Amino acid sequence: RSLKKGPFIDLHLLKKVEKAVESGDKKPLRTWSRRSTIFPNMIGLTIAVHNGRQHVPVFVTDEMVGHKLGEFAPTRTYR
Amino acid sequence: AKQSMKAREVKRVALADKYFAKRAELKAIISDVNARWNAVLKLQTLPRDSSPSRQRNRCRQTGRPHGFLRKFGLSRIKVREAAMRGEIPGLKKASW
Amino acid sequence: GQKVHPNGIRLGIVKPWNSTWFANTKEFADNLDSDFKVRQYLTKELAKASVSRIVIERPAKSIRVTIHTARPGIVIGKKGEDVEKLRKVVADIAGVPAQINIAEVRKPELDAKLVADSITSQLERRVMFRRAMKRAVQNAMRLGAKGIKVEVSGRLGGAEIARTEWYREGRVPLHTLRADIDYNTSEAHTTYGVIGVKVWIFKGEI
Amino acid sequence: ARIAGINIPDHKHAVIALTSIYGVGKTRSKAILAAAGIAEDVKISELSEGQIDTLRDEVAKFVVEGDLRREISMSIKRLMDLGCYRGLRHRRGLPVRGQRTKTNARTRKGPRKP
Amino acid sequence: LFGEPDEGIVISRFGMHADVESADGDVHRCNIRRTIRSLVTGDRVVWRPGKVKGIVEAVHERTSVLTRPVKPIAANIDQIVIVSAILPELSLNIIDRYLVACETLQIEPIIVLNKIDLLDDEGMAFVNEQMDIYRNIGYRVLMVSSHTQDGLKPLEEALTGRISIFAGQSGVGKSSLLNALLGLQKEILTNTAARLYHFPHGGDVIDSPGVREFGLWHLEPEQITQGFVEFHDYLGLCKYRDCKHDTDPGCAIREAVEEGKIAETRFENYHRILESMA
Amino acid sequence: PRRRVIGQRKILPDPKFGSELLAKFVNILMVDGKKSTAESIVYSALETLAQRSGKSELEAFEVALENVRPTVEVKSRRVGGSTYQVPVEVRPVRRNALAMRWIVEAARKRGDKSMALRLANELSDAAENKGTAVKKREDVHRMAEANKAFA
RNA sequence: ACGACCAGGGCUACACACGUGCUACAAUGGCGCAUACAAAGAGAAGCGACCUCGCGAGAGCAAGCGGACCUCAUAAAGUGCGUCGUAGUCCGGAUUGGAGUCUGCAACUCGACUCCAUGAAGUCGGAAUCGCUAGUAAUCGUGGAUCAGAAUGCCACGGUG
RNA sequence: GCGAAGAACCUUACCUGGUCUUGACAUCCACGGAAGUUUUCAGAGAUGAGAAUGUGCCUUCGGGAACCGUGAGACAGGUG
Repeated sequence: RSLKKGPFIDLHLLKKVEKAVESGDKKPLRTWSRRSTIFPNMIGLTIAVHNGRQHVPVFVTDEMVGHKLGEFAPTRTYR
Repeated sequence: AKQSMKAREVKRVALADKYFAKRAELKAIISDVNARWNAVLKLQTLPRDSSPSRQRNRCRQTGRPHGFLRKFGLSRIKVREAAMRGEIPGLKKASW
Repeated sequence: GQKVHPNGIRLGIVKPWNSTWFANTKEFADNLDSDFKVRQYLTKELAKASVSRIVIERPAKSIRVTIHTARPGIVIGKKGEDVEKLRKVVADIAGVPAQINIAEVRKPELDAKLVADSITSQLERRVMFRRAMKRAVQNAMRLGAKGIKVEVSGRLGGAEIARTEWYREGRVPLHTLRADIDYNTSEAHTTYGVIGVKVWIFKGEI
Repeated sequence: ARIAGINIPDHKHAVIALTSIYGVGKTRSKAILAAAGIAEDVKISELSEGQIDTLRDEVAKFVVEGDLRREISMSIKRLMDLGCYRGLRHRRGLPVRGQRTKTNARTRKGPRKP
Repeated sequence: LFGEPDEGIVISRFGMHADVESADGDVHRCNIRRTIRSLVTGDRVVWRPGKVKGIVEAVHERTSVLTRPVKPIAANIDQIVIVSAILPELSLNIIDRYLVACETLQIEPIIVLNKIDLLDDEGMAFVNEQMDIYRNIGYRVLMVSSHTQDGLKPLEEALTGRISIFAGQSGVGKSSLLNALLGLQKEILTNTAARLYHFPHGGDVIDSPGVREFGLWHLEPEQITQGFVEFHDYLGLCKYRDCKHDTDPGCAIREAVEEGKIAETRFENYHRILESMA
Repeated sequence: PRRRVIGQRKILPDPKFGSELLAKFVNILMVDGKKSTAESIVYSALETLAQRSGKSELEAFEVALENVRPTVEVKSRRVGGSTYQVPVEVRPVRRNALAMRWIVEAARKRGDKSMALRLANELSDAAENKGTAVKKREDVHRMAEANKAFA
């Protein structure tokens, strides 16, 4: 792997991860934002980033963490 | 091109005095160890659109974000297309 | 038209500079912007007073647009207004303050330009391009030239083509290149197809 | 020694004969081998094995051989286990150190196929 | 001309006209308008009477499954009968040419061996063996006599519900079988609008004698290949590009022939056809 | 060159022999476009040839090249599409050019270290007229003077 | 509205074929070391020394000098020795691993950098193209251009040939 | 290695989802914001919602110029 010194988060989205705390790991959240990065703080749910159409929930299996929500989540679709 | 691929770009600036604040080219003079001092590395309840990478280089004449060239304000079409006749204080192509 | 024309190579080589201002690189583009923002403007401004060539300088970087016009008189206009507004614009659109300079053409029939446009503004009236052309190309060979060629492309008579038909008249080259080849095009963009008008005037050779 | 880049990286220009001799890659395989100073312009089997095997041991404290290959496998796996894009591609059988799938994806998608 | 739009199937090409059997079944010799052109016998048409003469002003020629130069004759030909006898010389490439085409077109060949009766115990056998090559290759053989019009039921039943056609060479008793099938002779021959007939057990048949003494039609290379699917399998056999189905080291197709994994004829035919377009 | 026919160009030689023979030849290998380093591994060979010739490096070449060079050839240009087969005198610009090339073309990409050797091993053999290059002198002349039936 | 906005995805997918490239293969080649002659490109949001470090990435810091003022920025092939000994090699590098580093809002998809670990095919290219005849083939560096971010390419760049 | 001298999204148009529709842009007019400003919050953002500030000449601080859109047509729109 290789590090972008800075990873990321986003506030409306981060706010929502806390919403999936006080609303727990309920069911997947929807932001279209994928700029924010996967963490175990993203455990709080499994979280759905737009990938055109698809707001795909990302697993908060945090051997994927240096990995934004689009890493885990779909993007394109293909054979 | 169209009005729009050009037209898009004018509309982006407004919300900031009705709603927000001001911070324009000063948000990330913090975000390294310039010396990551998180201070404007942490908001997004507020619009997402806009970054200099979301910025592209619209041809002036067409709005063409791409095809674009750093020496004319245009995309290449209009570059060459302007370039050959002159009304310019010099140009040449004479085996070059 | 089709080709990288005769003017498939000619750029500034032995060509007097309409911008001629020694601006310099950093603003150069912008000198041109301004240049061609007054040119853009200028050609709109003396679009009846008959600018035949706008030249731009910025002497000491102070735009100085030089007009060759079919008639300076209309270009100066009654009581200097027509040049005034150019001062306004040009100062304020070339940035580098307007000097606006008026001169009287050599001959508009030696203008590729004039001739084409003329022929367009002839055509537009409901005259023929033949008439319109004819008359100009004639009276350009008459003396207003000693060659003159038109060499068109796009919808000719409204056909499913765009290949050379032309109206050379006199001694006109297109390939012995250090030729005074006043070259322009106009067109009646047509509400049938497109008519390209492309009008050269051979003013001689160099 | 063999130096856990399992073979006597000798004879050759000879540390570099462990780049690709696993574990000890290029770097470690040098730093091991010069932990007894054996030639690397020429051989490493030309000297006292026990000074090199201590290195074999020293490097039996580096990421090596089976375990590192295993590591490699494991780590690779890790990705998938979560599912990723590194995961995804690997789980797509698709390169996780890349090569176009429209075009000649072939070392990682067999050295050529229609 | 105009009339009243009505459906019909074009029973016959009336030369100048086309004769249309209506939806009802009523045959009308019809004109064929300057306006329409995609017409063939078999087309379901909008034809109109006059205000017999009809006029045709709509057609329905369904998708390709056979041509000459390269121009569909009809459609719903789900089977091509490649019918032969030896007149006036013959070759394995000629049946195969038709086979390759059947295979290309994805129209089923039922390979019919005429004159089976003509062919002696040795001859019939030889010919059957040859017929078998194709058969083995996948194209069933029906032994018929041209003349005796044998195996007529297996053929007929193959015809049921589908349209069939008669291919071959100089009145190789194709014409004879056709007569049997019809149960009315409508052709003999010995040494694209034409006419169509309808089968009772179901399905239809299309005929022309002109086709039958032979020349042949324009085509493309891939089709010949399509004519032989075993080559695809060989294409895979050497390289990720197998030379070109023909010799050169690592030509699997060629190898498969060398082996005899493919029959030779397929390759041979591949060539007669290949050359002709070129 | 149908109008006015030709040999080689921008060649570079030796600062110690000045030999063109050696020049067009040292060069040949280039398609490395730089005999600023080409020349070197041939000398080891021509050195071993120098010895083998009983001469110098220069004249190590010489011997082997004079074996190599053709004295006749058969030439083609295809007059009319015609199969020329008549015996002809190999032109010098070819003699040399082709010959020089032939020696060089006989020590190629190989199987062990150092061309020095590879060349050395080609070189004396061409010296002895049983090199590949010399055998092209001794094969082209065999086709010559035995066929002249066709135009 | 196709106008048109945005979000986010999409090229670039993948059995793939193909072109059109890129790259190996090596032998002086890979490999270690030693070691000169290029030129041409680029600067003030500038270029950017020093400086500083980082193998590097990077990272920290930073003069000169709008350029024959400084600096980006510098040829390398060249050249002086070993090594290895066309070994899938030090070839060769796919592949991957594993992590640094980078750019871009963020690259996570569809962004860029080092180390480390890993090191296919490839060994000279079947069938099968063109090119080319000199500064071409062909080759060494070199560079620009503009892209927010990317030059297998283009656009450039001079050496050697 | 075809038009990006850049396709992450953006760009972007196009998927695909989400927007808008006198239209995204336009133009005047009204109109409001003069102009224009100061700042908060929330939404994927589209945008949605807050508070702040200043308006200079003429002057419905609207207007006019501000300068924008709206709104609305007139008008505006298209690389549709």
